[PDB]
Amino acid sequence: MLLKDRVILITNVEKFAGHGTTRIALAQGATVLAHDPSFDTPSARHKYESQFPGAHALSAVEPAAMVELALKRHGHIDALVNNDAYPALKAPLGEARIEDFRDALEVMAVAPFRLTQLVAPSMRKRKSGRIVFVSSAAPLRGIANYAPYVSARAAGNGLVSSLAKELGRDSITVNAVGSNYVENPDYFPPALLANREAMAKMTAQIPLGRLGKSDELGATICFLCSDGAGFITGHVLPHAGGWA
Amino acid sequence: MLLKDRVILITNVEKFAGHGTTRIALAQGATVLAHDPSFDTPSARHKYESQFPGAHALSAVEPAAMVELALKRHGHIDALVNNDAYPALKAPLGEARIEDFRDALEVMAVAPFRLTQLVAPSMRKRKSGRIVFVSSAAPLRGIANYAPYVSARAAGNGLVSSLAKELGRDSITVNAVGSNYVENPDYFPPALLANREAMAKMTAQIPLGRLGKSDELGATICFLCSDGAGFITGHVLPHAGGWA
Amino acid sequence: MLLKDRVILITNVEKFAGHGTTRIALAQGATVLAHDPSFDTPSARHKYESQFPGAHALSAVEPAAMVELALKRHGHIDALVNNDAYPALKAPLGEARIEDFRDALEVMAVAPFRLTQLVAPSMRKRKSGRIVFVSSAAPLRGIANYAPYVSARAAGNGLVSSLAKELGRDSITVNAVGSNYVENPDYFPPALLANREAMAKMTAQIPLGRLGKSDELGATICFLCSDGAGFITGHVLPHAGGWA
Amino acid sequence: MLLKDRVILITNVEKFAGHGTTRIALAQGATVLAHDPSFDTPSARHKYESQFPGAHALSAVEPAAMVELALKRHGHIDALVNNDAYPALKAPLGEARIEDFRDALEVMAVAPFRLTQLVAPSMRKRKSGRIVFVSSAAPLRGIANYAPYVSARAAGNGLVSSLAKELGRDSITVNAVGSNYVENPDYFPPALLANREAMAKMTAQIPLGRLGKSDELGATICFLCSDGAGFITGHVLPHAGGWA
Repeated sequence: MLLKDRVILITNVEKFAGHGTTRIALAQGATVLAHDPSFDTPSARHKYESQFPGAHALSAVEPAAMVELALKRHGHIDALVNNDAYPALKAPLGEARIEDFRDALEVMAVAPFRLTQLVAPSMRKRKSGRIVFVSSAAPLRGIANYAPYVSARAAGNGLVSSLAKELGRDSITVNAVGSNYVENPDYFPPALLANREAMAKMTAQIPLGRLGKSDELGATICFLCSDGAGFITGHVLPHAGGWA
Repeated sequence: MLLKDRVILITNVEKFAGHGTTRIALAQGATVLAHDPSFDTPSARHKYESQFPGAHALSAVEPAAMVELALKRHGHIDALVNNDAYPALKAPLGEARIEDFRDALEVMAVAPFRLTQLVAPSMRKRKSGRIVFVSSAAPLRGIANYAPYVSARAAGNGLVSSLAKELGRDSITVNAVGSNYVENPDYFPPALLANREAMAKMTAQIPLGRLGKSDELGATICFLCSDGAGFITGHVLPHAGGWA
Repeated sequence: MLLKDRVILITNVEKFAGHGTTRIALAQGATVLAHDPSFDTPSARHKYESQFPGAHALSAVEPAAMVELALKRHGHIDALVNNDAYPALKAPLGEARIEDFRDALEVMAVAPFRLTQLVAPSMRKRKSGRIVFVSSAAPLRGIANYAPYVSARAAGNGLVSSLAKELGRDSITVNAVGSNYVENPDYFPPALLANREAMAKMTAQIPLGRLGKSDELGATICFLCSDGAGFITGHVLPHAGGWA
Repeated sequence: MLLKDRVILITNVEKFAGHGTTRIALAQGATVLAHDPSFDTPSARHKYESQFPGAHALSAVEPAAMVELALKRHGHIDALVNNDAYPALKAPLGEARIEDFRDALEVMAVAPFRLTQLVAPSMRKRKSGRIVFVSSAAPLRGIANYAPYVSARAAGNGLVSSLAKELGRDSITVNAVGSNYVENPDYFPPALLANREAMAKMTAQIPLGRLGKSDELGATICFLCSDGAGFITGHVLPHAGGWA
């Protein structure tokens, strides 16, 4: 049980890496606490909890209230998984909307920074913790016509080494996983997986020649939450089949 | 004359790398057009122009009007130097203000993206151009207690490879210079240079053992504007004495 | 059991990351096969096997014979851990010996390439495998007066993305772990750990403020050997407490 | 004249970036001294000198003698351009010859290190200098079936930040230019340029959609030799049309 007795809070669990991460963390023995904007609704909480028995859906959805509630459940949080996702909008220079660029930055850089400000103080008092940004490999290569999206992922990735330095003396590590080409609801959803021509083009440009599994991304994030990853910090770990 | 007959537009010329860049571009034969928020004022225009004879201070200060005016002067712009600077505020997690994080992103990522959207179309029609972001090396190492600043510089740097891809078929290059420890009014001003103890600590952590000259940063930016740098694109060039 | 039923071959097991890796791999359920130049001697084999019950010390020490023997034991190898270490000799330009530079390259780049050439064909036929170079973070920052050492580690790291591409279609991943400041017999041995002044200087320059454990390096390597790391390839994972 | 009164020594001038660099350095006012293995022959010296009037072909071909002679010509060397090239042999794991891997490392890492050991002491005494490795972008992406070549270029690149640190206090900078897809006799020769199908495949994978000019590589190297690049050190500058 690699995460035996670790309390992991995963944000926006209905998006991006939430399910993979919940699934693996539970299989590795974690206590999982999950936030989602939908979790003010009992039926959404019930559906998550019935799919992932042992995971707890938090009924507070706003940041400060959600953290206070997460902390009340067991008294502490061992790892924060900041699972943040805004749509990658096709946005050539000539059509890109500045308001969408600001919204991408809000979701992918300002919001996870806020959550870190809320959770970090409890970790410091413990002298232990893990903060994992679930992010994108895209800034490592760049993507024509998606520069606002890539730039906002870069802003996210660009918190990591500074926060690592700032929290490292309290033994808390800070890392990101730079995902790409992983089956997920935000970027590689089922409709895309069923487009044979899209898939042929995509997999021809990945060294492993396939898309990644949400369980692979989950296992990566889980590994960075574990005790065994305690000497890794400040890092953005590419998880894109060799594409970066 | 490495920039003989090149029209270079430098933004926010009273900040950061503006003066170094003006000075070297003129010495290398360029026609320099300069924007600054102060340039709605005749005396500010007159002071710039008297310090840098041959440089033209543009009297429009808002982006769209400033670009239209810059373009009217000679009919074209060969290089855009996006010279963007917001204060690096000491901002530990516990004190950082979210509104300052948003403002940093506005100044250092959204504003230069906007300016690029305004200038790029004229270059495309020419099939030639240069876009240089004047940015920071800080994201290459990270800085404790300045993560909002570093993250916003990372967002800036994170436009570069995506825009390079998007504009490369029209032969326009897109690069950034990742400055640090360069004498300049924003980050390394005279007051700091006169603090002997600050300077001893700073230069002990730079491999070249000294701060950089605004003429060195200017010469770097000028080089990326030149014809000889036409096969360099998508790159963030560290200019920090070996610190990154 | 994250490595349940995986056959892991670890080279030069008496050096560098061998013991940490053996220890964690066994705790995670692996079958461990170990090479060492000392293992032509029965007593050395007996000492390893008594310290790590369930690990098998191979009695062939030369590459081709050692691989043929490793493969005979169970019929296959799921992961190769190329655990390679040559001394980091203090070698300023003026004193560096060219023959030592060649020897460093032999040990840290040519030898692991050879071992990969020997093991890879068996993996290809299976369409599964893992190759992990145990390497150094030093090339990510550079070190004055040790450039031959750093350069040879860079050569090692510089196999990874090319081999990843070459073997990725057969689903085999290729990665490196860029260690530094990890308690180990080659670079951070007990004598160094007992030098209070050395330790104070070292830990002042690591963000986590401490040296890493051989179990942390072992757990990292084990993670890259696991099924859960199947979408990570071509990567050099820094494992140096934030130092890179 | 950006390199007015600078003495530049370019090695192996008949290969790779030699001609581009000679041509631009002379146009920018440099005094060029050139080494080549062919320059023990008067007619080869005469042919270089007649093609590049003002450049001096050195008649000593072995390292120590060649340096002593270069230094005698004017008393000093302001910049060393280590222009090193060994063939990129197609070498899948199953066919790669270990002796060719060693030879690649000899030519691309050990030889330029040797030349640096020979030239550096004269610079230190002056407190000024420039060392530029002419290298490859290939390690920044990796190339299937060429891993020995890529690895040896990585070893080369892997000298740069360590030597930069070691020589930076004497104000000497050390950088590399990571070329790829530049017309040159070693890697992109005329025969390749005339293969329409090869060229279509190559340029489809470069963001600028074309090969680079030997004058562009030369201008890059010249820029790093100049006074204006005095705050750049420890860097590997990609020069590959956006490919890295």
